[PDB]
Amino acid sequence: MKIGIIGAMEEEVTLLRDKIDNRQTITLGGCEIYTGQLNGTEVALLKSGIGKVAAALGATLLLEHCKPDVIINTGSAGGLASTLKVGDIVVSDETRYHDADVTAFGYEYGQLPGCPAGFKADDKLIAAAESCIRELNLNAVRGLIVSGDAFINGSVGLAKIRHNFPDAVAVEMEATAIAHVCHNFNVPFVVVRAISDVADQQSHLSFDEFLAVAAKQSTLMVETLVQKLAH
Amino acid sequence: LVPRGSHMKIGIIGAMEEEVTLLRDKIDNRQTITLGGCEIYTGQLNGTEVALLKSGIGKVAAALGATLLLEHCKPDVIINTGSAGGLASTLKVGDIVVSDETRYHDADVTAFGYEYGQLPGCPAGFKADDKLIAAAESCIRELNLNAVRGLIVSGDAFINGSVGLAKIRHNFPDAVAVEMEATAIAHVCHNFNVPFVVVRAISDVADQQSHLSFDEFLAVAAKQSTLMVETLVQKLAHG
Ligand SMILES: Nc1ncnc2c(CN3C[C@H](CSCCOCCO)[C@@H](O)C3)c[nH]c12
Ligand SMILES: Nc1ncnc2c(CN3C[C@H](CSCCOCCO)[C@@H](O)C3)c[nH]c12
Repeated sequence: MKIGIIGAMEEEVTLLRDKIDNRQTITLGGCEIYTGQLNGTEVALLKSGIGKVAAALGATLLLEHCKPDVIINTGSAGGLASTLKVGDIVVSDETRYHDADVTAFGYEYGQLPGCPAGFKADDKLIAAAESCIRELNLNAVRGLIVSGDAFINGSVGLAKIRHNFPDAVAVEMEATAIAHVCHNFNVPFVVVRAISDVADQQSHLSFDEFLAVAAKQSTLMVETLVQKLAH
Repeated sequence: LVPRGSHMKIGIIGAMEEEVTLLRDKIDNRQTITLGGCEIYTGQLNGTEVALLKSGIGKVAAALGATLLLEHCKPDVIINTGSAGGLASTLKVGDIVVSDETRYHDADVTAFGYEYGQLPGCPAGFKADDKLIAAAESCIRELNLNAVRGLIVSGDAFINGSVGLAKIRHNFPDAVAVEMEATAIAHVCHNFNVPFVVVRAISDVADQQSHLSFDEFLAVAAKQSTLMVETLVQKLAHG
């Protein structure tokens, strides 16, 4: 069993990286991949950099070089669901691009030609993540997570998402891209992220203040999930 | 340009069947591999080793495709071919556009001070390789085609007039064309330090008629971009 884990930023992967035993590092395509064992379980941890293309590049490299059985996307997120506070957990049941528009040719809003309109997360990974949430006593919401190449900061950017995707529970910049690569390679995928801000006009300030907390809570989740999936 | 292996190997990327089909047909001793939803066709085009990839549409599809092409085929350079929406007023359907630079028109991390279109960790724009631009300009002249060289912008939207077009023109007044893949491939190429250029042809002018124009003139754009790419591959490999 080899678990793939992808995060965008140094702050989002640094805690997991430290826990890796027999840590070997691969540097390529502007990405770093840390391989070794996390509490006995073989893992490959990718630091991808930010945005859709960075994530797609990273995911493709991870899949080709390390051949993980599943991928977990971790990190921060902007919370959309009203019951989410900073530090709470979001789990994807589905991912969609909020910034894709080929509606001129009759595709669904968010849907790219040749792709499904959304990417369903793996049911077994979701069930496992829910068990982790219960074990860790955390507040969490499971639902649609939407991705774009924008940091959402209130105003019209936020309103447009809430309008087009009223059931979206969180927004970020990589998950859907990773879900797309995984789809094309038939690899099970789940997003397990923690809230750093609520994507409003103070989101940049909240992000700066609470990125560390979001990394700590998503790390707790991911460490627990790795262990549950090994068994 | 110095070949990495024995001889020069040219990577070519197109999104759509219509954009790659003419080039594919010209490849000698062609072999096909399928992976990650992408098809790669390898062989010789007029004696020059090429690897042609059909990526599918949009930023992620192109990024995944470009990564696979680099990893599996190790090309010395990449040319992105296909159609585009023309923004410069002098462009007509069939005309050529060459990138001197690419930017994302839909990337916005301005809340943290980044330039509009710039993603953190990237330059605000990706400059295309000078040698590839110069060879493309030489081909344009020899074939006596009308062409514009400039900023090409990419995003995950098909531009069709109204506010979508107005926003691009406002944010990128120097942009000469718009499409959905080129900047993604440039970004991948940047990270791997591989020379890149866009050589596309105009299918529409991204206005309220662009869906109708695109459908009628996709074939013409494929034809002219193919003509350019074929000519460029020859120029790159043989002086
Ligand atoms: N409000 C928000 N909008 C979009 N994405 C996010 C996120 C998730 N990610 C965090 C990060 C925000 S952009 C980085 C800003 O820091 C620049 C220093 O590198 C991207 O990888 C997306 C948290 N809040 C968000
Ligand atoms: N007006 C435009 N906006 C964005 N991109 C393009 C392009 C470039 N490509 C053409 C293609 C259009 S989206 C697929 C539409 O399929 C309709 C089937 O004929 C994308 O790969 C981008 C030409 N005109 C454009």
